[PDB]
Amino acid sequence: KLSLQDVAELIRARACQRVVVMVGAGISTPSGIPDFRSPGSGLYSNLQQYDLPYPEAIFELPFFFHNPKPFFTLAKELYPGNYKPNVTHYFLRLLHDKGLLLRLYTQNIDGLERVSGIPASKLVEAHGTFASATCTVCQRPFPGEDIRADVMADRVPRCPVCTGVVKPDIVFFGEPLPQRFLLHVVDFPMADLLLILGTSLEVEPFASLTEAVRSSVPRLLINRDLVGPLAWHPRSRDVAQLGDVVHGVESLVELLGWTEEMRDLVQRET
Ligand SMILES: NC(=O)c1ccc[n+]([C@@H]2O[C@H](COP(=O)([O-])OP(=O)(O)OC[C@H]3O[C@@H](n4cnc5c(N)ncnc54)[C@H](O)[C@@H]3O)[C@@H](O)[C@H]2O)c1
Ligand SMILES: NC(=O)[C@H]1CCCc2c1[nH]c1ccc(Cl)cc21
Ligand SMILES: [Cl-]
Ligand code: NA
Ligand SMILES: [Zn+2]
Repeated sequence: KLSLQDVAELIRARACQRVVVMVGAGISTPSGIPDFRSPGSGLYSNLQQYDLPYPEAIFELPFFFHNPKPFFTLAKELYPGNYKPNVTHYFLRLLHDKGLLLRLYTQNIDGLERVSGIPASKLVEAHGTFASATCTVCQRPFPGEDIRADVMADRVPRCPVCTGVVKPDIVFFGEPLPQRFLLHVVDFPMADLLLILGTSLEVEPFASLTEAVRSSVPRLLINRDLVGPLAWHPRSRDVAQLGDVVHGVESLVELLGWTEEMRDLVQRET
């Protein structure tokens, strides 16, 4: 059984030099963006105002074509620009500064990973981004910023060529995975450490990427709960730090001896 302390030692020793990271919506709850499924505050449990057939419909395409307003209203509330990265993001940014980060796979659309200053080449935005948009009819692409004013003004963005609804390049249920997701085949066999933070590991194939690392590779889960292959297909070098993601990240940072470097980092960036 490995401990959090053993992981920290591996990193300090550079026995782990190619960290791959998987994150989800739990890493952004501390920044004021709800996750999908936590009781009370989870997105799926507060969508009454939108009078949907069921909660998941607000991120499905066929509902979107029937009525795009509910999604765009929610998207106004979620639109990037003023939310800030938290310590979870800055710790990942610190892995990259210290040359330890192979790749950061994210399910979030909030953009906070980039905002924390991790360069785009190290990121795989597995569920897309607000940075670009696409006409849902004629497939003409647009910079995402060209729909921001419409969104902020409660209007449905329309294509100036064809008048079709223009949608940010967020991956809706059952839409195609983006092309950068295809990097998983190259990254996962090279990982020598896997960190998973703030995700329920419910969606496939994303969740399965946890099994795609070599079985000798330690998998460290920082999350409220024990989830996915860490719960159902455990391996002998798995470590779980359960509880608040920020407290978990801080504990790790302390064992690593990075407390003052983080403080200094979070100061400069903020
Ligand atoms: N393209 C897609 O697959 C698509 C499209 C639309 C929606 N979704 C949604 O994506 C979801 C999967 O996303 P996810 O894993 O990013 O989010 P989630 O909300 O399913 O999981 C969040 C995890 O973080 C934990 N958590 C939340 N805040 C935390 C905190 N402060 N500290 C510690 N733990 C915390 C929760 O317990 C949970 O395990 C699916 O359930 C689906 O509804 C996916
Ligand atoms: N923090 C996030 O970015 C999360 C939580 C806010 C809504 C959201 C997130 N991920 C998503 C993936 C796809 C779609 Cl359609 C929406 C989301
Ligand atoms: Cl599983
Ligand atoms: Na799986
Ligand atoms: Zn068009």
